[PDB]
Amino acid sequence: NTPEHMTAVVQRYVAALNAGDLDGIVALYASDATVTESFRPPFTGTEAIREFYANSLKLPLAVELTQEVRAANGEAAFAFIVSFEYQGRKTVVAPIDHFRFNGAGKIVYAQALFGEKNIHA
Ligand SMILES: C[C@H](CCC(=O)O)[C@H]1CC[C@H]2[C@@H]3CC[C@@H]4C[C@H](O)CC[C@]4(C)[C@H]3C[C@H](O)[C@]12C
Ligand SMILES: C[C@H](CCC(=O)O)[C@H]1CC[C@H]2[C@@H]3CC[C@@H]4C[C@H](O)CC[C@]4(C)[C@H]3C[C@H](O)[C@]12C
Repeated sequence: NTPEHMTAVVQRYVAALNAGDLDGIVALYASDATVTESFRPPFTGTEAIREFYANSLKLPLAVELTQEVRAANGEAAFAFIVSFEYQGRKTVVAPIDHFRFNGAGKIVYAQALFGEKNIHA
């Protein structure tokens, strides 16, 4: 996994969330990938990951990187914002994500870390 590829994957992830391209998001993940979101138990496998992002995309998510991606030794991490409006109220969440890649270049472990203080009205 080159740093260029892992960085491009982060970009394609951010772009697929923006397009609502659920297939495009899921295609980045290994069939047995595990995703850990703050405040929930982890979920594993294509079906669960697709269901998480489908429910997430019920919101009009606008996403963008806020710093350069960090990529080395089969892993990447990135800082970003997700903005949405729901029932007329605007929220911006600022996580840090971490992706771990398998030899085939697919995400096999992903984490989103965010707290109360990173959820802004
Ligand atoms: C309960 C709070 C509002 C609390 C508050 O305003 O103080 C709101 C804020 C964001 C809302 C969620 C946004 C995404 C989803 C939209 C769906 O159409 C209904 C379920 C979800 C999961 C909503 C559930 C719930 O309606 C939430 C969590
Ligand atoms: C879909 C992104 C990105 C996930 C990732 O990169 O791993 C995540 C990051 C922050 C997430 C939000 C955090 C606060 C809320 C938690 C609720 O229980 C469900 C709706 C909300 C509004 C979440 C919706 C969605 O799950 C978000 C917007």
